[PDB]
Amino acid sequence: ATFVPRHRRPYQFTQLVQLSDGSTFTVRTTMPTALYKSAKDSRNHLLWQPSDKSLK
Amino acid sequence: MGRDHTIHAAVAGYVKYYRDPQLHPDRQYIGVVFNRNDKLPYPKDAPRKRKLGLVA
Amino acid sequence: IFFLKGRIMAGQADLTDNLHDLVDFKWLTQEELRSTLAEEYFHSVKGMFAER
Amino acid sequence: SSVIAELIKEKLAARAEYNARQSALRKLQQQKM
Amino acid sequence: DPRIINILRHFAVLSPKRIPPPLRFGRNRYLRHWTIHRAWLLFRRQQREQRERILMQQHQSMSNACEELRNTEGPGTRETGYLYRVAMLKNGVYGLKSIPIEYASRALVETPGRQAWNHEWKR
Amino acid sequence: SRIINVRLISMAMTGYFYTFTRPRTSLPMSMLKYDPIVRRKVLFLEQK
Amino acid sequence: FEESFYFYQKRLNERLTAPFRKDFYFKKDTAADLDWRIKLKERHGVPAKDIGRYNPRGRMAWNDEVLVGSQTSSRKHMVEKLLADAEMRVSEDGEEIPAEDRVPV
Amino acid sequence: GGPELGSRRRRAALATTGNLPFEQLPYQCFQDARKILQQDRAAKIAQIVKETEKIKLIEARDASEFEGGEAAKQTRIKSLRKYIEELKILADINDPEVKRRFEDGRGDMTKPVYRFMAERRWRSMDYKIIAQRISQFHVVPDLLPAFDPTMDVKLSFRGYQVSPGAILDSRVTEVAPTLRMQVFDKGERLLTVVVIDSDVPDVTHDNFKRRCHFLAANIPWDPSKTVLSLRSVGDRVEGDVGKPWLPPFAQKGSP
Amino acid sequence: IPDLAELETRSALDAPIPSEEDKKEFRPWKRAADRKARLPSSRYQYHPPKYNRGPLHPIQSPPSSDPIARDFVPGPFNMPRLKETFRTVMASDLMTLAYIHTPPGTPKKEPTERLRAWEGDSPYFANRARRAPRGAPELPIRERDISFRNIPEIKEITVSTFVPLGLKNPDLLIVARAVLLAMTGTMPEMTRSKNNVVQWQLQANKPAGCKTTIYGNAAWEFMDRLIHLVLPRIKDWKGVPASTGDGSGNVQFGLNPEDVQLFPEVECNYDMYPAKMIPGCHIAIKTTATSDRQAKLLLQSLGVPFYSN
Amino acid sequence: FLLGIKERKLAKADRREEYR
RNA sequence: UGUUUGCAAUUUUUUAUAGUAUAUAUCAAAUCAUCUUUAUGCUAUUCAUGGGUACAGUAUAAAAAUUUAAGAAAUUAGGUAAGAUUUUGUUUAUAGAGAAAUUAGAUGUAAAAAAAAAAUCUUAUGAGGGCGGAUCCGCUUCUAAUAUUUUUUUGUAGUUAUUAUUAUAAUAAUAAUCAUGUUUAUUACUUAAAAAGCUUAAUGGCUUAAUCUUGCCUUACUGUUUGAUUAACAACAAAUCUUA
Ligand SMILES: NC(=O)c1ccc[n+]([C@@H]2O[C@H](COP(=O)([O-])OP(=O)(O)OC[C@H]3O[C@@H](n4cnc5c(N)ncnc54)[C@H](O)[C@@H]3O)[C@@H](O)[C@H]2O)c1
Ligand SMILES: [K+]
Ligand SMILES: [K+]
Ligand SMILES: [Mg+2]
Ligand SMILES: [Mg+2]
Ligand SMILES: [Mg+2]
Repeated sequence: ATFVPRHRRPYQFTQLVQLSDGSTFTVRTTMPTALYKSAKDSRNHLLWQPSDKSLK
Repeated sequence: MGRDHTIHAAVAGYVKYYRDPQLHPDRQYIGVVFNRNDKLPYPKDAPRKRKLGLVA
Repeated sequence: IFFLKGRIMAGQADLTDNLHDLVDFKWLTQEELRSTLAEEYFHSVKGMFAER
Repeated sequence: SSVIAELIKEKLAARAEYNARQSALRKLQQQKM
Repeated sequence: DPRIINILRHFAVLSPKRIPPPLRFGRNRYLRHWTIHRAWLLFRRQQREQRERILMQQHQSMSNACEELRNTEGPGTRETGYLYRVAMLKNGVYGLKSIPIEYASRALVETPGRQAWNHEWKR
Repeated sequence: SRIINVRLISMAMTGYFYTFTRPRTSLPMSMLKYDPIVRRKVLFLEQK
Repeated sequence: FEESFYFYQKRLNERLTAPFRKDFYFKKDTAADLDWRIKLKERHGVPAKDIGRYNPRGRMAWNDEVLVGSQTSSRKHMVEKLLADAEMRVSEDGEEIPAEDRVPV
Repeated sequence: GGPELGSRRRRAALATTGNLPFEQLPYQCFQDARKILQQDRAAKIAQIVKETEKIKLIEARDASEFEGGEAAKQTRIKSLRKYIEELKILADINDPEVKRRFEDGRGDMTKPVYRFMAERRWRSMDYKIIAQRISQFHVVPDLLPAFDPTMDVKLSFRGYQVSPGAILDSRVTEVAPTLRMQVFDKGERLLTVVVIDSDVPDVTHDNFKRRCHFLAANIPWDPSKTVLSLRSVGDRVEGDVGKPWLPPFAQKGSP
Repeated sequence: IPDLAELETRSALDAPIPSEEDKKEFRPWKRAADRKARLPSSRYQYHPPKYNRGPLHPIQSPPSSDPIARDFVPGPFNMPRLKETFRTVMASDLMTLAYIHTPPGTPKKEPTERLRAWEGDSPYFANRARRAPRGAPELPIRERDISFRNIPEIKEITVSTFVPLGLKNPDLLIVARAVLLAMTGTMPEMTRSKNNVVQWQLQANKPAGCKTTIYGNAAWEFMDRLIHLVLPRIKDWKGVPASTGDGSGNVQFGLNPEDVQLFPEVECNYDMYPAKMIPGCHIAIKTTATSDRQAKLLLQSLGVPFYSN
Repeated sequence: FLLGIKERKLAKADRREEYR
């Protein structure tokens, strides 16, 4: 008699992630925060934007 | 087959050493046929050969 | 004619001082593209199209 | 709950009837034992 | 210790006995969920068949051009199929700098940024 | 010395018993066995 | 259909996922806790902000399916509620900021 | 509010709620999911008319035209005919009421859809146990070289349904049994019922012989008939009784 | 048409959309209140069995799809932006970048038998056991070309944390279990040590870590947080080593403890974990690719910078 | 149990009415 | 009023009715601890501790809860049922991490569908075949089934798209195609040898279970008894397997 395990998942919310460029997308996360304002990200890192001179 | 893997006849008959590629590709079996002229393994589609073994 | 496919990360097209006799340029969608280009010229380049 | 009361009564009666039958037969088994 | 108890209280809630029980739907609700389930799976089929159809058409276009390109000759005094043999080379395709990081890193976003496109980019 | 031989006495008070071995550092034995005197499965318990 | 389906599944997630422990994210008697509690009271106890008003437990948990036209399941309503939550409602001293002196995001 | 309307919940829920079809319930997701399937069934029915008119063209086409002759023309119509059957089942397999009608036993078995679900129900469990009874009880190869059942057969003695391979009493099995057979294939066919006892002991030759306990033939059966009483095989229903029902018996001592 | 006649005439999928008037009188909240009673329960009271005894048991378990089933997981809640981005635009490119044209009538390739047999004139060769894998002891999987039918994609991600010191301080494993809970959104499964080393004080068969595996959309969303929010914030980060790869299409790397707290889910409650109890994790990205170069190419298509190890 | 609280809560309301 | 609140949906049984054996309803049990106050409080507002007011599908003030991880630990070894089927080593890669710590990997194929002709045996409790002595035995023709042939072939579509011709359709070729199904797909076959595991050395065996995991159990039962170990140990006895 193989047991049927039941999934143990925590509460999840729908969060808006506003990157440093102002663009906003929706995500599914567990944190309670509503809007995550990201000041630093791939859009403001030189390694991901080598041609950008403002960050250089 | 007994506890120590000893093979015993279950019926009166004649011992027959054979191989059954339909049952297991790489096993060798020992059987007992009621008619000495029979040959094992019996075709899977042939009716079972059995003896009454009772007295009225 | 063999048409390659290119991706533009940034910038805008400039026809100034162009070697080839080019006059105007415009960025069109897949729907507006068929209206501007010829039928035969469009029928050959429509297989490269994508969903959006 | 006008017509449902009528149906619930049929439900209660059936349950009450069996509850009476179960007690009317459990008493019989306690006599044979 | 007090902080650890806060952690344990989180796991104690996820215990199999504490989590909610399996759903219990009636017939009408169950049938309604069946339609929602049935439609969603069919909707994926349409997206799948549509996504796979475009992928097939693009491959056919490449094969047509490539097969045709293989038969052509030139330019000038070049043996037939030279261009076909050169196009099939994969120099640097699997290297570190194969695909530019900038192009790949940029992704789709629900809403645009402050500056949707930068036309001032200079070589 | 590590293992002892215990006697599982029937609880039907028929005087039949079963003898099994078990370690000393364990709990007493208790089983549901067949009493041949009454010819029924009854509860057998360790003697002591 | 995609919008209605997501909202449908998001509400089903309420009935099968563990409850949200505010103690795991906000320390008691702080600006964040008090601010979360006030807005939590405006949502009628629902820790989520895009599923409307629904209680997974109780005698009225079975009514989890919205009627046709429900603006709640629209994306514009989700963004509106989620942005109406990112604004701080309690100053660093624990006093509720007046509704007129609240800075919109 | 009588028993002819269903169960107590229905009779109760049918007097406190509003009169409205189930398909017309004003629910967002349910009405948004019924609109996707709506235009799909219209697309499947639009495909049955494109494949139907495509057979006429192939039907009214000289076999000489086809590079393969008349043999390549019947294999192309065979794949088309089969492709239509799948489209007829895919046009109602998502209907919410068709599932309700079949589960309530009020589904018409003369339509391919209901016979497709009725066969998917039998195979889920009932086929599995009877497929096991055939092997474990050595019905094959004893009686038949190989046998894969294709229709359901449930026999009941005096109302009580007996499970497959169950030792019954000599008094219970004294009257002809009633067969609850459901056929999942189209058309009406004649079915022959043969009850054979394969363990009759023959002490003279020290072996077992087979004795037929019942034989009937020419029994018309359609996918809409369910019950067949082996008592009235020639009185009520059409059929030819070769041998009437013989009470099963087993002498003492024999297995 | 006779074919159309065989269809169900009482079609519910062809019914008209509900009206507005009937929509206004449909109030599930008013119906229950007015009744002031409990509706009789239905006789259908089948519930999924807690244990599956087997396929022929009288009581069977329903498929996991069924909502009543105890394995049911709510369906998708949103479309991961990275899964959408890759399929819509990136997919067409990878197919174009890596493509080898097959002639129209090329004969299909017959895969050779990797377990060779002995063929020859020696009477001994007949019954000789099949030869061992030539080269490595285990056979490596053969690479599949990137075609319109085979586009490498991300399938699942396994985050594994090893905490040797936990054995002595049991509070290191409790905090480790919580970090992977908020980071991934699943219930980690504790792991046990397998080797005994006296120098490192490692004891075998004792809980010394936990792990998680996220599949489907949850995996894509995890990559989004990693590539665009966590990895860019690491100080003096060079990239994923160019040597990563098991030779079958799976990429693996390790994060330091100070970069695990950069996760958006961990930093918000960074004060709820005791000091210096945040562990490091090993992230193994499993993809549909069939080779190391195809996998690295896929990650490069998602914006993953690689550095020469 | 639940109905018990109903009777006790209702009973408490009658005592409160007299007070008011 | 157990079982989800919008309606004959699992199996068997009980009872009742119509009915002449069926049909529906009903009852009980199994499968499952889903949480149930119809508001009595809260909220806002208003009016003098208090009295109202709110009219609810974009549901509502009209109930978001009313009186310290064992699925993190234990190496538990027998009966039975089900499920799983290379677990060892090696190798590849992987923050701390090193010769030595954890984790993830490491074969390939198939899934619309065949029909038909003869031949070679072998089998058959098939034709109760025929002929000698229904079933036994020796001869035997015919049919059937399995196996085999490289044999004799025929067909290899449909669907989606591309290309070509033809007047959106038709025809031909080319590519893809297990998929009405929660892609973490699934199901079947295949994946050398050694090794791991199976109370303990070695040998053999098991992977299609004798291993592992889980559920319920304690036949690790009582009396007598069968045939064997080419008549256990080249006697006897104590032993080993086995049947009723
Ligand atoms: N799963 C099937 O039934 C099926 C059938 C035939 C072929 N395939 C093949 O399997 C591979 C993957 O199957 P797929 O095409 O169904 O992938 P898929 O993207 O449709 O499904 C994968 C996961 O993403 C989710 N998902 C799909 N669409 C979504 C959306 N619009 N919004 C949010 N979440 C969404 C699904 O629930 C699923 O968990 C493909 O190569 C396909 O050709 C799958
Ligand atoms: K056991
Ligand atoms: K092996
Ligand atoms: Mg064992
Ligand atoms: Mg290993
Ligand atoms: Mg001797």
